[PDB]
Amino acid sequence: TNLCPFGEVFNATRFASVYAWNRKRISNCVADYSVLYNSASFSTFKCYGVSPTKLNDLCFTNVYADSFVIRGDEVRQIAPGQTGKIADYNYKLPDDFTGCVIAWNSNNLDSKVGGNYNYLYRLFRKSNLKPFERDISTEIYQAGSTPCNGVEGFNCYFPLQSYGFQPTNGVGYQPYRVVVLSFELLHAPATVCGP
Amino acid sequence: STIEEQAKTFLDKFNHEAEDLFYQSSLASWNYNTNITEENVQNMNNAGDKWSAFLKEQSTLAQMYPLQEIQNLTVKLQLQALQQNGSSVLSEDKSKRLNTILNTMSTIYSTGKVCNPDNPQECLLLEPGLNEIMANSLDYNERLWAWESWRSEVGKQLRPLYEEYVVLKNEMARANHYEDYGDYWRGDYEVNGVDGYDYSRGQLIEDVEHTFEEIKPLYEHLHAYVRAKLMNAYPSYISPIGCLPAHLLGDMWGRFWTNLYSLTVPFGQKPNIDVTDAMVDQAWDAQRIFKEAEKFFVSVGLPNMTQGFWENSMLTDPGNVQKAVCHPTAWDLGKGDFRILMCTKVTMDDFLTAHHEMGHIQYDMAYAAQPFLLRNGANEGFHEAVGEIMSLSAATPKHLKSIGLLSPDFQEDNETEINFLLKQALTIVGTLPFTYMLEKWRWMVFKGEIPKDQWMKKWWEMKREIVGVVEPVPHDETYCDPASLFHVSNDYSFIRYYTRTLYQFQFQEALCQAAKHEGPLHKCDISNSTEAGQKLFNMLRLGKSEPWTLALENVVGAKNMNVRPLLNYFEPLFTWLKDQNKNSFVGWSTDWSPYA
Ligand SMILES: *[C@@H]1O[C@H](CO)[C@@H](O)[C@H](O)[C@H]1NC(C)=O
Ligand SMILES: *[C@@H]1O[C@H](CO)[C@@H](O)[C@H](O)[C@H]1NC(C)=O
Ligand SMILES: *[C@@H]1O[C@H](CO)[C@@H](O)[C@H](O)[C@H]1NC(C)=O
Ligand SMILES: *[C@@H]1O[C@H](CO)[C@@H](O)[C@H](O)[C@H]1NC(C)=O
Ligand SMILES: [Zn+2]
Repeated sequence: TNLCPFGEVFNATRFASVYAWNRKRISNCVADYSVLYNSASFSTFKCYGVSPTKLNDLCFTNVYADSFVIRGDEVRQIAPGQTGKIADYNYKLPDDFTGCVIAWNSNNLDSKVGGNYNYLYRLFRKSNLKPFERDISTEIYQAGSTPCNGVEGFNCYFPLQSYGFQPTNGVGYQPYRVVVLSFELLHAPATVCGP
Repeated sequence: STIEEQAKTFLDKFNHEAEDLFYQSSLASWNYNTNITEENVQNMNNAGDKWSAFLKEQSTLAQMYPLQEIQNLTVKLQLQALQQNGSSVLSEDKSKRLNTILNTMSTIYSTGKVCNPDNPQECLLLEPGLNEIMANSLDYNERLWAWESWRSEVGKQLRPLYEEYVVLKNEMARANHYEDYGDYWRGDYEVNGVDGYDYSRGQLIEDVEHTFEEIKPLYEHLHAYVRAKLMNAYPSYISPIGCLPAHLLGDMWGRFWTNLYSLTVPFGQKPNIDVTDAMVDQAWDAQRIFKEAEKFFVSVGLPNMTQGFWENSMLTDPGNVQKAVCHPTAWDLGKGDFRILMCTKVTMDDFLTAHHEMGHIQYDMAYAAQPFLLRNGANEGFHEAVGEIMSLSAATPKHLKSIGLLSPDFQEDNETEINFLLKQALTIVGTLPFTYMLEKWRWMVFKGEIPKDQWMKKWWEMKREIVGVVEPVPHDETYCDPASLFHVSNDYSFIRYYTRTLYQFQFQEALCQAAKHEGPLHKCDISNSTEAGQKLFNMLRLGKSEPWTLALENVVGAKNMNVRPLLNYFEPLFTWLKDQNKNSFVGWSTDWSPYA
């Protein structure tokens, strides 16, 4: 009866920026998935391939918990086959994704009067992200043809932009904490079952 | 990467940077406007100065992408809007000179005082002192004293400044490759490179003049009826064929004829619909007023107000020691933050203003998904036209009867219809010759068609000929009477009030047809018509992204300003006016003056 450490993912003091999204590999424990899907604290809880409805009746080899913060209007980008700044440059789910996306409004925690600038996202990139890729680079983005020399200027932009989370923003602009659960299945052990 | 791809990436950075910098400045401005302190005036200035500085720098960077190498029009619109030099095409010295002139003219207007003869300490400002005289007094000499003193002591200070202001504005405009500063102002209507929807800066002059010829008959008969009524009140001061004395028009300039209603009302025994007493009888408060206004927009298919609107707006006077600027305003702060600031009283006037201001909010919400720089009305007259049609519907007896403020035992008789339409015409129609006349004189001054030594001569020539108004005292070229109006001394274009007036009746007519209204246009109420709401939303969500000719066609099916809906709205009054004036002189001689 080793219980899967979901509290350290969902109840963390600070979440990661989406460009530097956090991954927690969950192993050798018992996950009571139902408690989450039947707790009614989340605004988003959509599963792909698996079914939220009592499929805590399956065994997986490894379960990954990815967590980060974005604005509410961008939660729609955490899904297979989506486009946008988040899906293309920060966090990309595959077309055949098997797992769940969980999100809730965190305006009470991640907003601050005057603005909370702790959370960043990648605004520019030379190409789109492969599924489950992570780019934490800080290279100045070359938009023109003259080299940037590692500083911003004309056609030379710092690639990361900050959300300014203020408590008075609209819901579409308010911060949302997101947890993405991946369910992996290799021809191996199967260590996370969880009745 | 091509030059267009560079501009797309540059605008990408700008939109994200501007969104937060504009939000901070709007937040600081909001905190001052709802809580007046010295700490707040500085924070408002600091956040505003950063936002202005950010704009100045981004305009310079945008000028490094020549519009000539961009094809995508929505990119060219935003790049051009940000590129505009403004005063920053002049040398720093001429800009600084011009900004000093603008600030002095503004300070003279807002601190200009007039003292009564024989008490040099009993002095009045324009607001509220002189405005109270010009809106309420019936005494010929008191009104004359306020009218002349304002122009003789404050207007004369503005004369040399306004001369220099014209020279520097024209240099600024010609360096931006306009003919003059008036041509620059007409640029707000310019559309290029959209086949079938284009519109030139000079075409605005022709369309304003063409539609104004069609207004002349209704105005002439409104002028003749008003003059006859005033001649009964003031028989020794008013000629039956002459112009109306300028100081007898209900405010400091005769911009609106609203306050002539009491002396001109056709049927002075039928009272106004005044629903304020029923609002107090039912213990309405400000939240009820704004809840009813929200219901109205929801009834035609528009979204309700956001949760932040109810939490963050200021819908009542904070009262107490905490002070606030109480002029009603709709705030689009960005980032999904929409607010109304209003010191609402429980009155029918404030009930209508709330529908007006919430109309602005609906417009703001509808184009929020547009890029930052296209988040505005299709042109300078669209936003205000959208706000006005909301109070048109909300004020009808039909609408006030469905929300339980007007008794079911009140039915419309034609005498109250004429009273209402005459009150409307005093404000709406009365201002159209005033507005056209003022802008025309400014356009001719900027064009160079009026020499300096004939500014006032031509100003009162055009007042007599176009407006039918005559100065009660002769004014030489030491006066600057046009600058005695806020908009002229404070450097605001004025034709927007003309175009907006025509747009609003085009909107109302189109929406009321979509709502299948039967009967005279002025009795229409678009409530419960999702067809009307959809037709309006199709324009609202465009913002500035499409030509205003196309945005207008979305609502009304036509590509241009059209005066026929305005005439249709006032037709019951026009017919009654023409019968009233059967045995009066219609028109005016320009040579009569009260100083003989
Ligand atoms: C987070 O904390 C709350 C309250 O202590 C608890 O109900 C919830 O289950 C926790 N989250 C997880 C994933 O255990
Ligand atoms: C008014 O402003 C002061 C600072 O100038 C602030 O401390 C105070 O809390 C404000 N009061 C309200 C009611 O907003
Ligand atoms: C212009 O660019 C925007 C984004 O860069 C694109 O969505 C739009 O379709 C383009 N329009 C045309 C006519 O190319
Ligand atoms: C607005 O309407 C939506 C339904 O479309 C509802 O969920 C929401 O609670 C409403 N909010 C307000 C403030 O009326
Ligand atoms: Zn308005």
